[PDB]
Amino acid sequence: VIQQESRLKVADNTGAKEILCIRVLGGSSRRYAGIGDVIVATVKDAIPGGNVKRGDVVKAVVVRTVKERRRPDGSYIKFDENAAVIIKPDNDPRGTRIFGPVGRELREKRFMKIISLAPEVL
Amino acid sequence: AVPKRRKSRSNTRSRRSQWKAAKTELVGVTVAGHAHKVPRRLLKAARLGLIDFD
Amino acid sequence: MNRLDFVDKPSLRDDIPAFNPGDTINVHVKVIEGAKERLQVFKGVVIRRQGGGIRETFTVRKESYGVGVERTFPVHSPNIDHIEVVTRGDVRRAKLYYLRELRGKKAKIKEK
Amino acid sequence: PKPTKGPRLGGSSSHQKAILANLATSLFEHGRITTTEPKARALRPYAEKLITHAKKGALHNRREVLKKLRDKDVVHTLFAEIGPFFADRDGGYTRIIKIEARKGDNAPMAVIELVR
Amino acid sequence: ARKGILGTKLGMTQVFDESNRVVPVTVVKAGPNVVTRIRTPERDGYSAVQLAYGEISPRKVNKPLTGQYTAAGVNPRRYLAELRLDDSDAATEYQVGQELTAEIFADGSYVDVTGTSKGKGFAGTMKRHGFRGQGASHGAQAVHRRPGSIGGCATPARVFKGTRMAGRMGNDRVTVLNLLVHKVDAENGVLLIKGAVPGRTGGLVMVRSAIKR
RNA sequence: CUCGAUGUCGGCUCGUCGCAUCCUGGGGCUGGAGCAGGUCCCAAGGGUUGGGCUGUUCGCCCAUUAAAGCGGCACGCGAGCUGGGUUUAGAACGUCGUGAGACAGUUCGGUCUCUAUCCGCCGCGCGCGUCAGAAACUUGAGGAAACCUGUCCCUAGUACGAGAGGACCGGGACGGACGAACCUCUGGUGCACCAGUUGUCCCGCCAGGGGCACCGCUGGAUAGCCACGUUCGGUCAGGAUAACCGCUGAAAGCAUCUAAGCGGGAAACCUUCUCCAAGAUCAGGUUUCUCACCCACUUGGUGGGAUAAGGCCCCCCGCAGAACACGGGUUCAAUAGGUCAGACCUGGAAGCUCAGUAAUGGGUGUAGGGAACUGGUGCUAACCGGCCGAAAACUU
RNA sequence: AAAUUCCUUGUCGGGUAAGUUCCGACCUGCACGAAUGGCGUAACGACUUCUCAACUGUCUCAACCAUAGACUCGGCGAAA
RNA sequence: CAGGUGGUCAGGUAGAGCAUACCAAGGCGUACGAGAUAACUAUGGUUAAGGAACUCGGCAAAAUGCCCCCGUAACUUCGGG
Ligand SMILES: [Mg+2]
Ligand SMILES: [Mg+2]
Ligand SMILES: [Mg+2]
Ligand SMILES: [Mg+2]
Ligand SMILES: [Mg+2]
Ligand SMILES: [Mg+2]
Ligand SMILES: [Mg+2]
Ligand SMILES: [Mg+2]
Ligand SMILES: [Mg+2]
Ligand SMILES: [Mg+2]
Ligand SMILES: [Mg+2]
Ligand SMILES: [Mg+2]
Ligand SMILES: [Mg+2]
Ligand SMILES: [Mg+2]
Ligand SMILES: [Mg+2]
Ligand SMILES: [Mg+2]
Ligand SMILES: [Mg+2]
Ligand SMILES: [Mg+2]
Ligand SMILES: [Mg+2]
Ligand SMILES: [Mg+2]
Ligand SMILES: [Mg+2]
Ligand SMILES: [Mg+2]
Ligand SMILES: [Mg+2]
Ligand SMILES: [Mg+2]
Ligand SMILES: [Mg+2]
Ligand SMILES: [Mg+2]
Ligand SMILES: [Mg+2]
Ligand SMILES: [Mg+2]
Ligand SMILES: [Mg+2]
Ligand SMILES: [Mg+2]
Ligand SMILES: [Mg+2]
Ligand SMILES: [Mg+2]
Ligand SMILES: [Mg+2]
Ligand SMILES: [Mg+2]
Ligand SMILES: [Mg+2]
Ligand SMILES: [Mg+2]
Ligand SMILES: [Mg+2]
Ligand SMILES: [Mg+2]
Ligand SMILES: [Mg+2]
Ligand SMILES: [Mg+2]
Ligand SMILES: [Mg+2]
Ligand SMILES: [Mg+2]
Ligand SMILES: [Mg+2]
Ligand SMILES: [Mg+2]
Ligand SMILES: [Mg+2]
Ligand SMILES: [Mg+2]
Ligand SMILES: [Mg+2]
Ligand SMILES: [Mg+2]
Ligand SMILES: [Mg+2]
Ligand SMILES: [Mg+2]
Ligand SMILES: [Mg+2]
Ligand SMILES: [Mg+2]
Ligand SMILES: [Mg+2]
Ligand SMILES: [Mg+2]
Ligand SMILES: [Mg+2]
Ligand SMILES: [Mg+2]
Ligand SMILES: [Mg+2]
Ligand SMILES: [Mg+2]
Ligand SMILES: [Mg+2]
Ligand SMILES: [Mg+2]
Ligand SMILES: [Mg+2]
Ligand SMILES: [Mg+2]
Ligand SMILES: [Mg+2]
Ligand SMILES: [Mg+2]
Repeated sequence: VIQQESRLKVADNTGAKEILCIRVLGGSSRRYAGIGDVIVATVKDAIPGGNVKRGDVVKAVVVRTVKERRRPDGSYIKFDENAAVIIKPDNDPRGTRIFGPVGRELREKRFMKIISLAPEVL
Repeated sequence: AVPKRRKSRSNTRSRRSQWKAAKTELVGVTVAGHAHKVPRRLLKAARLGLIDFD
Repeated sequence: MNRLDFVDKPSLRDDIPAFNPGDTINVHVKVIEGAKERLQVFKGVVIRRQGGGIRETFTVRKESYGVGVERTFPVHSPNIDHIEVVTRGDVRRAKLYYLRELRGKKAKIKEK
Repeated sequence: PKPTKGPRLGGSSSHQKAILANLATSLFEHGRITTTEPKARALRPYAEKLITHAKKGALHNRREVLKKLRDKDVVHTLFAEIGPFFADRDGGYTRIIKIEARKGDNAPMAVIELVR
Repeated sequence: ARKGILGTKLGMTQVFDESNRVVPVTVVKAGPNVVTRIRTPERDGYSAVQLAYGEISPRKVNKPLTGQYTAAGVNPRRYLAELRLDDSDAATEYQVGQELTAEIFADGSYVDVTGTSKGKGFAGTMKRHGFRGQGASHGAQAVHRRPGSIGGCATPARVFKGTRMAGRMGNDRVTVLNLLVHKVDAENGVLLIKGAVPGRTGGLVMVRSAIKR
């Protein structure tokens, strides 16, 4: 689970390689950010000469979480790194495709463009 | 903290009287034709002779 | 026996194969994408059993695109269509948590 | 057996294995031990689980008693006398009898003895 | 108007419903009861009904309590509690000696389940009331779990009544409202109730039909 | 008022109160089309975030939110914590002084004592009272706790409007913060559990084990306890009202919510929901059980003795627990321990045998070892027993 | 703009999502200055101060385990 | 009375060692005890996800750690670093 000051790997080709959570949107004094949650972030590392720079304030949906996530069927799911995709203000990604697998909880949070670009959707 | 004032006689005799001994109860034992009194928790060892009646 | 084995007895599923930690297993999961009812295959390595009858779970583990992913299903779950055993394994532990910190070709469980 | 709910005997839990090993050695050697009463409720499931290894009498059960008793002169009398004597008794091999509490600390005392 | 039964918490297990979700249930042996007494407004001032439950040997029940079942024609049970009804068409559906079993609840109904919670002993302030405690470092001399302040200063020179302090937690009468009855099992006398239910495994539990719904 | 001592700024923890109201709730007026507002009136039930900089309060700033309210209580709270700032001794810089030194100038370093007698407060008992002695179930006089809110969809791109934009009123779905119960799942812990392993000493030695090294370290780990986990809650409807809106209607032939009278009216108030409660001294109610002796005196609503129904101590224990209390059990017994068999954890024991020069590997074998959870079994201990404990009458 | 700068969080550049502290500068030096030394400097510091990597119960937000006390029983038995 | 007191002798196995671990010779269990899963305090251990968001301040804790071989920057008073 992701709160403020967590650093996340970035799972798309926007040039950003590592962001840093600031808020967890979705209410007042919200503490944790599961799969399918918008995050205000700050880009702490970036490839030289890209679309984004170091020091930008962007938004991002979380697609991978190390902490286990209960699903309604009784199953669980657990990734091995924390990953986010930078989004536009219409729930569309800034880049053009997604590296690594993404979770199925993006499907009820109406993020349909990120699932269709993903290699594998679990 | 320290005591502010000395207690009266009626206040220090009320607490001190509640420091007392709870007496146990005694039952009857016949050993070797002799009668004694032990508590019931020691009734088996009296019949096994493991109680020195002094 | 337990006190609650007369409740779990109708909810048990027969015809589930006998696997162990260290095996490699295909798991066929029913997935509802809208109103479609397709069937998705999860091929991975069984690392865990936490028993108990109706409450027993297992944990499989694969490596999708350079990212390790685990799924923890219940046994006797009707969202699993059928489990099919692929390859046995030769391990000494029973929980296999050392696979979490080994990447790539160093996670090769022996064959027999 | 059932682990000790509470602070262990003699302080540390390393000391509880030593006290229960030296009381079972002395119980099997003599047949009657006068000790304190909480050290005798603890002894009773620990010595009845060393006669059950002695009643089976195999080599593997002898190698298991020697994990706890460091005295070979009492492992012998456990497999040659105490073992075959209880062969027709399904458990319950010891008896705790409460004695007068001792002077000096009012520590309550009991005797633990084998049944016959 | 308000149905009720007496049972025993047998434990928790899980079960799978019709849309393949997981439902954590709690097995409550809502056993065979017997009525044994009816409270009427012209005799008692209110309206209710007793309920006897649980097998007991007839020598463990003393002579005053044995006589209360003899005027009802019932063999003595262990527990006995009342079901408070309201005084509108009060107690026509109950008779002395009537058997009540577990199938008076239907599937999909909601129940309010009450019992005696588990004893937590003499519990401090960070467990009984959720205090935060002071810090664990930066110089905090021996106050890692202590409350701190409990009042003001010379106005008021007293601690207010109702201040939250340490003491014994648990052993309380707790009602949890609006629990879904998943499956009634008439062969075993077993309700399967979704979710947590107060008490230890084996304790007395009263099950009543809900009003908030 | 305190100098034979009333310890200062901010933070921490825990609060409680007012309303001069930041959000939510109800309304009047509008230079109010709609959407959003401006201002005033009523309203204190709950809510009111995490960071950067500074010793800081103040203040600016970042990112959010339905909102990031203003104040009292020794500018609440150091016998609850902190000691960064300030107000000791060290040292230096600038300025002032011939100098010792000084500076509401700056800078670095600089002991935070106390076993709770009384009142208060959270808990828990013993005693007597409740007109006999006891047991079971209760009514509720009066109190306690709780009270928050968003986004999206439908009604409808309809009402309104030249456009841009965009509803009130009803209905539904999914959340955030908070709280309580709970251990089926996830996850944490695990000091009599299983396994691997290093050094060393002992068991005569090989083999197999053990003591100590933070539980030696490492990998797991059922019960219990738990949150990071599961589940549920704040609801519906009535009564009386605030601002405000009226009906009928005089004094005052009209008019006017008002002087007689009757309605509408909000998260505030009282009920309804959960909980404590007859020490509620007016000490309550419905029931059942015992429903009986004996002796002496000054013949007293008097003292002693022995019982009944019933209870306590002792004993075997508990998921009940600081002591005490509460709950189960006491041979007509499954209470605890053993024992037997499952469940579960661990992961293939020793012995023999085969393969290898050896380290080691395979077979006998889902092996062996093992605790809490379930069920059978009368083997050990629940015993050959003590202490309490029942009634004047009378008036209508 | 300093161990010296009252006005003061001076202004400008760099660093962080946000920098009263920090680094580089300006000179408008309240009140720097050449042995009460001026400005530098490799090495060295349980010094003062600022940032970063790694790391973690310091923290969000706490939970469990053992021990010595606290609590019970027996003995002795103080003090402000 | 947990404090202070100069000099001599000083074995084994592992080890660079008079460190440290376990032992020999030889000493000792050091003088209130028995219990008991309360809160709280002390002294140690472990902790999911996050990793200085704590705080005046990374205080405390955690981490790094040994031998052999490669490799090693600005700067320097040519030693160094
Ligand atoms: Mg298993
Ligand atoms: Mg334990
Ligand atoms: Mg002790
Ligand atoms: Mg040890
Ligand atoms: Mg407890
Ligand atoms: Mg804390
Ligand atoms: Mg101190
Ligand atoms: Mg401390
Ligand atoms: Mg003076
Ligand atoms: Mg004075
Ligand atoms: Mg202060
Ligand atoms: Mg007002
Ligand atoms: Mg208005
Ligand atoms: Mg308020
Ligand atoms: Mg209210
Ligand atoms: Mg205030
Ligand atoms: Mg103050
Ligand atoms: Mg204040
Ligand atoms: Mg004070
Ligand atoms: Mg004071
Ligand atoms: Mg000075
Ligand atoms: Mg001068
Ligand atoms: Mg100190
Ligand atoms: Mg104190
Ligand atoms: Mg009332
Ligand atoms: Mg009162
Ligand atoms: Mg709780
Ligand atoms: Mg369980
Ligand atoms: Mg688990
Ligand atoms: Mg062992
Ligand atoms: Mg050997
Ligand atoms: Mg030794
Ligand atoms: Mg568990
Ligand atoms: Mg209303
Ligand atoms: Mg009640
Ligand atoms: Mg009464
Ligand atoms: Mg009892
Ligand atoms: Mg083998
Ligand atoms: Mg050979
Ligand atoms: Mg067994
Ligand atoms: Mg400076
Ligand atoms: Mg400046
Ligand atoms: Mg500068
Ligand atoms: Mg000058
Ligand atoms: Mg000169
Ligand atoms: Mg000069
Ligand atoms: Mg100089
Ligand atoms: Mg004493
Ligand atoms: Mg000395
Ligand atoms: Mg010296
Ligand atoms: Mg040596
Ligand atoms: Mg040494
Ligand atoms: Mg001494
Ligand atoms: Mg303790
Ligand atoms: Mg952690
Ligand atoms: Mg971790
Ligand atoms: Mg990190
Ligand atoms: Mg850092
Ligand atoms: Mg804090
Ligand atoms: Mg802070
Ligand atoms: Mg900070
Ligand atoms: Mg340090
Ligand atoms: Mg360390
Ligand atoms: Mg350097």
